[PDB]
Amino acid sequence: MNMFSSLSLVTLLLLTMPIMMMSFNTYKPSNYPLYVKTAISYAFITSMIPTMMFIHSGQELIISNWHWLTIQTLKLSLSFKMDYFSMMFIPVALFVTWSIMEFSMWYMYSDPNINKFFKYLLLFLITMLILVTANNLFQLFIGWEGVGIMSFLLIGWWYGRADANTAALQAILYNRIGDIGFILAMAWFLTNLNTWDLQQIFMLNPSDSNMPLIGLALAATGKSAQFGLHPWLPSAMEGPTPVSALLHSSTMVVAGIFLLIRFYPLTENNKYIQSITLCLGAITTLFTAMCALTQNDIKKIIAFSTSSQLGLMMVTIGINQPYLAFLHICTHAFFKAMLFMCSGSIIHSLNDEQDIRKMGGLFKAMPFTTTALIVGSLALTGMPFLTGFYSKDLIIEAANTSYTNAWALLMTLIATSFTAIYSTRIIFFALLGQPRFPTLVNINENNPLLINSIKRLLIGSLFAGYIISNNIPPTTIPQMTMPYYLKTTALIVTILGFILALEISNMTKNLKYHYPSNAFKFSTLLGYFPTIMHRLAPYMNLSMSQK
Amino acid sequence: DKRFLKLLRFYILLTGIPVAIGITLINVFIGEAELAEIPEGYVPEHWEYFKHPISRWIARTFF
Amino acid sequence: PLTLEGIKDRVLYVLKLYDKIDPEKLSVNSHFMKDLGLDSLDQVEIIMAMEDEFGFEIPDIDAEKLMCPQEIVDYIADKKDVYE
Amino acid sequence: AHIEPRYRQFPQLTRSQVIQAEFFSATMWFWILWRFWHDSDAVLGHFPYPDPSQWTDEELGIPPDDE
Amino acid sequence: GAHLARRYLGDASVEPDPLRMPTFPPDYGFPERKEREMVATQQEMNDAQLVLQQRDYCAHYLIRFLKCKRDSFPNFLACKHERHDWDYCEHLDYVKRMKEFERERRLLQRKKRREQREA
Amino acid sequence: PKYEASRLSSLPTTLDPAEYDISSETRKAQAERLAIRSRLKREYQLQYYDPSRRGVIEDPALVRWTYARSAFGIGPLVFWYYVFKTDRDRKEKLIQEGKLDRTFNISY
Amino acid sequence: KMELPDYKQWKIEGTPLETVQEKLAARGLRDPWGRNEAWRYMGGFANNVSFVGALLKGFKWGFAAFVVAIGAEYYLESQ
Amino acid sequence: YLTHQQKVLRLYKRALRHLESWCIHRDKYRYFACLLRARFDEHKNEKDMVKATQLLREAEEEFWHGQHPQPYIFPESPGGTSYERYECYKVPEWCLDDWHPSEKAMYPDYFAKREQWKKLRRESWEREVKQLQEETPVGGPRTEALPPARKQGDLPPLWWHIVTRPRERPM
Amino acid sequence: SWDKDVYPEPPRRTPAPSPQTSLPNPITYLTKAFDLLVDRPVTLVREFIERQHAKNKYYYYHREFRRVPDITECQEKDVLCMFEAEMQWRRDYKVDQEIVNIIQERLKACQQREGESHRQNCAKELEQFTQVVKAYQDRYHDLGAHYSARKCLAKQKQRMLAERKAAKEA
Amino acid sequence: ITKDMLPGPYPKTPEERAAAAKKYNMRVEDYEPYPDDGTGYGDYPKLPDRSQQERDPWYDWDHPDLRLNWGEPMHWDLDMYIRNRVDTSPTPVNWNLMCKHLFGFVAFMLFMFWVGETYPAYQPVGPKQYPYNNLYLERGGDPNKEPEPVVHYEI
Ligand SMILES: CCCCCCCCCCCCO[C@@H]1O[C@H](CO)[C@@H](O[C@H]2O[C@H](CO)[C@@H](O)[C@H](O)[C@H]2O)[C@H](O)[C@H]1O
Ligand SMILES: CCCCCCCCCCCCO[C@@H]1O[C@H](CO)[C@@H](O[C@H]2O[C@H](CO)[C@@H](O)[C@H](O)[C@H]2O)[C@H](O)[C@H]1O
Ligand SMILES: CCCCCCCCCCCCO[C@@H]1O[C@H](CO)[C@@H](O[C@H]2O[C@H](CO)[C@@H](O)[C@H](O)[C@H]2O)[C@H](O)[C@H]1O
Ligand SMILES: *C(=O)CCCCCCCCCCCCC
Repeated sequence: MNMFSSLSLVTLLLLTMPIMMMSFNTYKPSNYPLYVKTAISYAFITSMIPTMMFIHSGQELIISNWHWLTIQTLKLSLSFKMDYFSMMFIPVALFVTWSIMEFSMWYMYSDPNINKFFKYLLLFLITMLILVTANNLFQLFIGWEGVGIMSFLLIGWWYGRADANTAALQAILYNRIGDIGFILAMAWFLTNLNTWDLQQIFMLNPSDSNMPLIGLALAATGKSAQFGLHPWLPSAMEGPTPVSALLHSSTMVVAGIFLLIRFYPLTENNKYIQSITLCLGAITTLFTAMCALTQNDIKKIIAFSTSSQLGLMMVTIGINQPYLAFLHICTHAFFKAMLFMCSGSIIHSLNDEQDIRKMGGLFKAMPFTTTALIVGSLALTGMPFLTGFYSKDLIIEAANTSYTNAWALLMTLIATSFTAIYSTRIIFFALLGQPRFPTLVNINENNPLLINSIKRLLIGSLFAGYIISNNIPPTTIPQMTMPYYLKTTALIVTILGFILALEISNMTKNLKYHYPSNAFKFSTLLGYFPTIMHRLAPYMNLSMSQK
Repeated sequence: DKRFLKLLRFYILLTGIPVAIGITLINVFIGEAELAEIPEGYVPEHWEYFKHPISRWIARTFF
Repeated sequence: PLTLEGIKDRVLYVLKLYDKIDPEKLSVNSHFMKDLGLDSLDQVEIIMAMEDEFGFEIPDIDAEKLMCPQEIVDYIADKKDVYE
Repeated sequence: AHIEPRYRQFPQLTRSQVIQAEFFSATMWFWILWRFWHDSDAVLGHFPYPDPSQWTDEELGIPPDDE
Repeated sequence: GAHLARRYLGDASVEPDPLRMPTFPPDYGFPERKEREMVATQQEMNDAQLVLQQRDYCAHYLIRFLKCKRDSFPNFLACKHERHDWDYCEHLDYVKRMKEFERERRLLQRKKRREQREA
Repeated sequence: PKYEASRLSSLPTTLDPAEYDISSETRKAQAERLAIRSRLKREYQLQYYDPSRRGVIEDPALVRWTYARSAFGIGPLVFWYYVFKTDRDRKEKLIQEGKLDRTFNISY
Repeated sequence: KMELPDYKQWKIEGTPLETVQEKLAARGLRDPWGRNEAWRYMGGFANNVSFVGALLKGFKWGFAAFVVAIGAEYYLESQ
Repeated sequence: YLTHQQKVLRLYKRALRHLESWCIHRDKYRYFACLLRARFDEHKNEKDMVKATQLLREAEEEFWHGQHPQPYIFPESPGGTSYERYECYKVPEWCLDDWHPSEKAMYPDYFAKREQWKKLRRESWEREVKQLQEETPVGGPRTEALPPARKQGDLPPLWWHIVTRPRERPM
Repeated sequence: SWDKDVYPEPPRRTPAPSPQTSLPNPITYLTKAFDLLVDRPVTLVREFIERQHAKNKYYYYHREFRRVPDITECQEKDVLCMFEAEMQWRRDYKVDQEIVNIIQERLKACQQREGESHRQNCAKELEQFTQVVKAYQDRYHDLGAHYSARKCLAKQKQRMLAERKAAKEA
Repeated sequence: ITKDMLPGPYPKTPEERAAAAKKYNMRVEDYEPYPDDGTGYGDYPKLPDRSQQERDPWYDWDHPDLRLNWGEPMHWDLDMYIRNRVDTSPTPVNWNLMCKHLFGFVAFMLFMFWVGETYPAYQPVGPKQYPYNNLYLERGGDPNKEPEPVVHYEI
């Protein structure tokens, strides 16, 4: 207990030290980025010890070290919940961040504000760990809004570029609309219960939990970019590639799902909320997977891939499998982060070219980036026994055999086929065919920082799902009896997606003119939602404000 | 910009360090008072109802 | 890292792969319409081929005025801050 | 700069990048085949699925119509 | 499955309602039905801190597996047989629920046949 | 298929019939517009390029804009008054008959 | 500082750009920019794997290792 | 504002670029690009200028139907993914005048050359202003074109902010 | 260190290790390193500090407020008596807030401690929390920001009259 | 700046139109005030309702990020039309078709989700069975009140 608690807190304290020593205290500007990378590396090791103790005996702790404020009958203390979800996520987040920081040392090498960039990345991580270890709603709100502000600062990193500022403000706008639901939940729990502490909320276990859970669902919709409040996540591609890797894997986007997982003791008993989260997840996963089918920017395809996966996690919440949704968070972090780093490897070698129509012929020219991209794509598409199969495959079986909305089940299966198609699309246009890029060939991936960072995530995308799934204690009764056509649905629809995608991608080489259907235009322009909404609502609000 | 931050640092640490050292020395060698029952017939001073030596000093000197 | 000679070599290289030009009348001073007898439609394609070669766009207002290989070299050198 | 750029030609490669790329692509396939050899049930099915229409009326306690 | 095509497209009167069933006495057509035996006691499941949804008629196999998983650390592969016994017990449990559905289905069909016969 | 413009989607300049129907009058107007812009450009550049100038080049166009810019109604207030009054009447009535659930409500 | 490869290497013969030239010739047209694209289909870029070939990268060595491993494991079963 | 020729050539380039976005593959683009050129070569010698304008108008309507919803954009072109990426790094040269002398003393050779340019700027200003006065018709300029330097030793009028503009990759 | 009656904890029951493996447990070797590297030096430093505190021992006390007449015994507009009753009522109000806080902390600690069996094993703590919150609500809820002993007494009398009226109705 | 160069009241006679047009650096043909209603525009010109994004990005604007030239009249709603805010650029799909397609998609989905709720998928199994009277005590049931037992049988 004494070693478990001390090491849990030293993991967090260790991460704030590089921020603290920025105030001239043996601060070596020489290699501040290397110093920050080393701190993440040591924080990962110290966080492995409490995790091992939890894997062994299931030991769990609440540390309420500091009493901050008492408002009559409401004590607010700095309290940390070192539980199942914290013990597994923190090591995964630190492992992925360790690779993204080492990748950034090579990717952001020429940036004159390299030090400020690593400070912001480190702050992004600290505010996310405050979020996941928070034991009370107020402490969670600190991390909740902290990650949002760090997204704004990192999305708008290149602040001279007007589109970067617009995308950064867009992220704040959509997330703050979700935060209406967050404060709604806080107000309801304080008034109806008498607490913001997770322990007292679960102990009282209210039955009329429609209002607080709708508020929490609204907060998740904005933060995890579910349908309605989704456009900001693809626009967040304005930021440098390392920001997208951290934003889309182990930070920000999964905080919305994580919030609903933490409140599974309440959603377990609210079938109305399960229906709403199920339907919201199903339309999100289908809609964004459709948008990715026609995108040409390699970062936008992966951004819509994240929204589609976030929709699948939301579906898993709606079928009452919070522990499978958490597992997908952990597995998805490994290969989604790797894919962004592979894309940055391609983008760097083609002098900041991001349009896949100008790539091609890279299969042999970048053998290590190619290997990681194929491994990452296969993990994403649920290739048996890679990291993604150990969550996605179970989620599909659980949904297939659940008492569930049939249309939501169908939309989720189609989105699984679409995952194979837009994955095939990246591989086909990026790696295969003939070079379509300019003539001065600067392709070079022989940088140890690049290889090592990708390599550690490649190993994660192979064995992390197997290792994690074989250590976590069971908290449900998995459904293992079902007909063969329900057991293999995920594999079949994924294979059909590859077969269908290859046929369509091979049709592009034919010497036949190509006209755009209404469906193609719908997919290309993101269902028109950004175009209509980001012109109409700003116009209506701004035009009335002046008068 | 760098000159200001050096000056801000210097003047915070000018008293911040002696205060940091002073607090540690007080905490180590004086320590905190120990709770006790008011002995029968004894009337404590108003500053004797607090525990930390600095808090007692503040109450006695100023309040 | 571009250089003036490096730009000049690549500009001429691309013109030597254009079938409508004889790579014996081609010098840095050849006028696409007065010396090489090319169309204005041909000149548009030459400028597009330079945009592909160097990976950046030459706006239509500036493109119309580039009528010899040396003018192309000067434009690219000026745009990219090449001085030797 | 270890790698000089090339004009209109396939780029120069190092031995390390090619070997490492081959090692991890072969590691991926060994893992997939090794797992399938031991955990094929996770893909195909862990238990037989019964045919409910083959269950007798005696074992479900369905009384005869005329009774 | 096919059973959904029957209820929603065919005749729902002869198809079980998953929320309502069973709608027949547990002893109808069943002379002398033995009760299910629970091996694990309430205190054992309480002390083991099993999740509530796990405290079913297979809990004793789970308790056995959780103990082995704790005693074999760090060997995270050492309790395959115990994990399988729990998995198989749940499989038998599910089949029982599949029989309950089938029994209710045939009984509803039997009720339909009589009503016609009485008509 | 013909393009249909909207407040938030202007007609493309290439599809505008006017841009092809050009007359001496239209060219004359364009020349006058270019002369106005060239005069302002010269006036701005002579100050912008002046080696001895340090400060702001005041733009009267900007000054005219801010001066002009710095120079429903009660319906929303009535609407919200009835939303909150109606809600608070209902809640108050329930509290007085014990119907409202305030079991753990002790913070306000 | 950098020597460009001789510009006479680039020929459309033997590449799909030749196919394009043949199709245009039937219509009486011709492609004057064909040689400018020819480097994309020659010497190093000439052959690229298919999608299936891309997926099965490393399969030969991964499968060879797998056979050894299941041979090594089945042997210990007898022991 | 644009001649008929300039509109035909600007459509030709724009049509080819959008065609490139569709075809993607270079052999496919080369085939269809030559067909597109053959369509522009069909009416190259149209004399009736009423007919030619009608041909251009229809061409632009056909382009609008056939354009790519997401055409390729060069990274540093307007609307590209690198557009204005480096603007935050461009610091105007007048900022160097405010450096502390201890900052200036780290680059003595640079700041010595910078004085020479400032001198060259000061000594040329009067002649640049005079040149523009004596070449500008009464009523002001009709266009924005600037003249060259006509004597030896003169600098082209209003050169400072063109010559000393920030580099495109200032760091 | 604290009163175990005010903040109770049930007896702890940790099971003895029963290792059924041969691989060493890394957590046992990290515990010994922790005790050797982290705990022992920390204990030594504390023992030095406590020796200094022993040399200089001084005491502080918990203030005792004698009881004074309630607002019910104060004559109307008699500020001198009202002042002392009002100040006493405010002290009691603040103490009742901390009583609810104590009972809430008991409840929260029980929830974490009992783990997956908390719904059944924390019934007593939930019941006590439910009763105290009710009593606190009766005393102090709905008084407003300008609360006073007078307004609290008026609320009590309204409740008492209703109860008396309900007793007659039955 | 002087009152003659600042915005004024709505112009009445044509001579005030000519003076207002020259004040705003426009030609008399282009100058057009806002309607002389009660808003309070004065004689400030009404300019095309177009975002700054529609202006040519390659021209050497005095304000490249605003795409404005020094001395050129500013649109009344310029701060709404900056490149960071409302865009009015032509779209490849007509505005009305975009709206119908987008609304049609959302409406169809919401309808199908309603249908999916009314005809939910499920497996052919009976209710899950729990011992000890459906875990009456574990679920927090009152130990002093005796629960009406639930019984489960073998099959
Ligand atoms: C951050 C900088 C702040 C600077 C200001 C704070 C510094 C002042 C520190 C003074 C603290 C002294 O605190 C004082 O310790 C001595 C130790 O015996 C106590 O001493 C007193 O109590 C007991 C018995 O009465 C005996 O020790 C002694 O007979 C008596 O004098 C005092 O009751 C206590 O008040
Ligand atoms: C936030 C910091 C504020 C800065 C304040 C600026 C300095 C103000 C100095 C006020 C000094 C008043 O102090 C004056 O003498 C002593 C303390 O000195 C105090 O008087 C008290 O302290 C003495 C100390 O032996 C004791 O006998 C007894 O507790 C009492 O007489 C009173 O407070 C006041 O009579
Ligand atoms: C998971 C499956 C998802 C399937 C989603 C299917 C529902 C969403 C598509 C609804 C499209 C409805 O479209 C509605 O009718 C036609 C096109 O259909 C549109 O109007 C026009 O469309 C086309 C193109 O101009 C014309 O051929 C048609 O004559 C005309 O009516 C309307 O603007 C729109 O109101
Ligand atoms: C049978 O075993 C149940 C599971 C099969 C899933 C059904 C597929 C989705 C049905 C779509 C119909 C839409 C009506 C809302």
